[PDB]
Amino acid sequence: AVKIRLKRMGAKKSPFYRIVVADSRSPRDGRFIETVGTYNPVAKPAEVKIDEELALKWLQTGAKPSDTVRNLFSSQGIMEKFHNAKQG
Amino acid sequence: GPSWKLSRRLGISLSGTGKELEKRPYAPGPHGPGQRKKLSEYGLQLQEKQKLRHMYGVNERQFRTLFDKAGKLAGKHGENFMILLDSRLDNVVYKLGLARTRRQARQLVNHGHILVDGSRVDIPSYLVKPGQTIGVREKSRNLSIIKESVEVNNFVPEYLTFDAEKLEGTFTRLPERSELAPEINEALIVEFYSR
Amino acid sequence: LTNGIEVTAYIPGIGHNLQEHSVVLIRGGRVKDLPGVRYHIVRGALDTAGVENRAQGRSKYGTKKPKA
RNA sequence: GGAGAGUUUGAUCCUGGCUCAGGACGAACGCUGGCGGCGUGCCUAAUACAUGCAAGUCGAGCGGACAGAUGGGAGCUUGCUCCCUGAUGUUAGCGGCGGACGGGUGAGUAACACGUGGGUAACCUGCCUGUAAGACUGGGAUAACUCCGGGAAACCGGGGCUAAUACCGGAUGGUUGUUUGAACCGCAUGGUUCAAACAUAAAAGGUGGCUUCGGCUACCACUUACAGAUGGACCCGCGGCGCAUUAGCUAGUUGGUGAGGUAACGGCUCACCAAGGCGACGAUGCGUAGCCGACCUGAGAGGGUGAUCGGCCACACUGGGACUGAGACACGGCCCAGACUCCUACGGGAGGCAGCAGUAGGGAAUCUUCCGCAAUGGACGAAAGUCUGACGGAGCAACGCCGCGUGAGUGAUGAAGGUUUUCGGAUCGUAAAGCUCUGUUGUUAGGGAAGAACAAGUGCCGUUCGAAUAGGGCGGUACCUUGACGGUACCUAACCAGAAAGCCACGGCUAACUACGUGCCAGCAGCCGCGGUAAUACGUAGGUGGCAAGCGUUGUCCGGAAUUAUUGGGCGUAAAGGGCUCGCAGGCGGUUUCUUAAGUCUGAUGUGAAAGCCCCCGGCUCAACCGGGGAGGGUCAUUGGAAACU
Repeated sequence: AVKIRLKRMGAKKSPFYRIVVADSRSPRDGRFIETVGTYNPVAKPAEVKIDEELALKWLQTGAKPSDTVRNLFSSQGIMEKFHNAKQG
Repeated sequence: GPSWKLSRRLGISLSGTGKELEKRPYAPGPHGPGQRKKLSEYGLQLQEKQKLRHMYGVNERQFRTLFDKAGKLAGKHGENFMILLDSRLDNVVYKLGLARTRRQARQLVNHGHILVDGSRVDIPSYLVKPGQTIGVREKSRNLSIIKESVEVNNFVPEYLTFDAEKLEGTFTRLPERSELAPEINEALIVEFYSR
Repeated sequence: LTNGIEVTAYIPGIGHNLQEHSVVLIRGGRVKDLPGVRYHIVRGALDTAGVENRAQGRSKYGTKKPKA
């Protein structure tokens, strides 16, 4: 139930996203516990900024993200550092 | 508006000429040659504000907020508001000489297209910082509005670096109020919009 | 009114239009001179047609722009 | 980071009222109105609702139906008709989990509801990880299926057939309880740990591979235990209203004991016994109202509001109960009554829009009965997928903020015309014409983003189990594939001054004035007040001025209002000293010294979420808006300091 996930922000046409550790029972704009950095889809270049260390503490407690959120962690190697900890 | 009928109300050649005061210094109208009276501070601080806002044609919804945008600025608030309405892009076009009136400079921003560090800017009210280049693409490269006003070679202000055919415009540290406004008294518009 | 309260109001225009059992919209306006009435009738209501031949004071008194 | 102005009067100062300039609206109305972003859009009726949709999902839980033709065979018309169970396909019912969240409304509720800080040794937590263990042996049904029966229907009843990860026994289990020991500690209840004994307490298979056909294996699910993660319940100080023309209020009330009951503490329930409890620091009562981060305003102290977005409670036509489920007393579930609607063959039933829209109705007044699951989200499933009125966008109204226009240069002749006139002129004025000009947008034709990251399937390498190089699992990378908005933004070129401005003011407040009409009449008016014949105040015209796609009026709230005055007044006569005393409560304290630390001062720590205000950057053609970082906000709690003053 505890899904680390995106959070919809910004204007009407061009969205913005914040990567958020929360409960799924709260709504799409619902409350949370603690966040990690950002996401930008409307940039044709990069600038997806992640704290890159804080979620690994939450992943050791166990919080399954959706894959659209998860592959950003693969792009910065959070999960592979975490999989090394699971191989540790 | 007429843009000249409003300055004889102010009684000053607001662009700076020898005209619009000769033969008729009385302001408009049939109560013109009937001799005027002496106003109050509220009579003065309107015209003292309007001797600056009719330079640029700024509607007072846009004139109030720039005063408030000078509020967060450091320095003396009177001379700060002098900087923002002479960093106005309408004034930058007119101070590069390619406009005979600042009203002529409005079409030189609106659809007489012009390039600020990139694509285009259709904004007569863009706040201009030092470190920007201004040019015109080949689609309106040399029209007779520019062609005559290139030939009208006016004096270049000393906060500007401008060439005629190269047409580029950059800046210095700031436009200085000693150079900017000879006619407009400052420090009265602030005491207008403090009340 | 539609509250149930019967309050004497005032007719502003240069001559009236109203007769009995009409639609009368009321704005809050103080009449110093008349004793007790503190309510204008909006000339230009759903039933009150505008006053005849008025150019200045167009928004008040419910007259359209005559001809452009 | 703090402007004032008209008005009492013959004249002056005070005093004291109201008036006015300002700032906001979820605002409405009058007149007009070209466009683009971003944002809101039933406050009155929590009044009643036509129609469609808003919550399902698993054939990899399972039986059967249901098609199917891989082939096999049959009868012949060469047109077919079949009989077996192909791949695979469909899922009424069954069973698993969800439906308790997502979403709305603001009615009650002035109290642990909420806000803040706390405490639990007095609690709970399926779905999440991680660890510890495991998953033995049987049993009886039953829906669907049919076969009858009864019903107008709603549907219901009976007789057989059958399944499962359905249900029910037997074993074994570190749960729990009992009994008896120990150890340690707290804050009284006690708590924690260890031993022994007794008592029971489970579980399930499915998917694919490998098989010696015994099975094995990964993966999913299952039973149990530990923690963590996770939300929830209960308790407590401290906060934010109106009235004393509400002063007395409560008997399960308030206490104890035991009992029952609840996940849990308890008069929570009941018996018994006791008579307390609540109160001038305002109980009880009554009117009133969802609260909060915040919004607006003020210079700050404060005041007003609690809409949208975010937190939480409460409610689901009105009222009451209750089941299954980890979790409800369940917004689109059941049962009952009350009103009402609908149907009936009168016997009977079905229904609940304050879900999205829309309509009625109310009212001054608030919008589209669209498209899409592409992104975000949830739901279930091994996944694809399915389902989504969450959400995504499109549509409406100037509702508001911001952004752009409505032509622009030149041009004196001061044209023409208009208005005024002492008839010289004056102004509408470079304003038009003329000349020159670009095309934002308007128009035409083209080009055409990012949002889309992926999943899934393929490829490998690593690691992990594995009887295994089976076969997987994750982890990496590699290929492939996915747009409602929408050919919309956008950009490119071609076209024309061509498409496009108004309302309000004009005595004094207050920037701006004349001419006609008019004669206490018609009419203005926020304030002083204007008109009984020369109205700068009425109405009109010209001409100014105001601001602008808006402007005025209207009702609100704040401000100016120092005009409830803590910061920031009064009391001789202006509004105001009780007629004076004796005094309980409350209020305040001489001097010197020791001491204490409640107040006070101060550090440290924890915390006051995010969005918003504010500091500073960055992004969108700038702005508005959006993003990044930081501060600030607490009569906060713990802890450690300071000792003059209280």
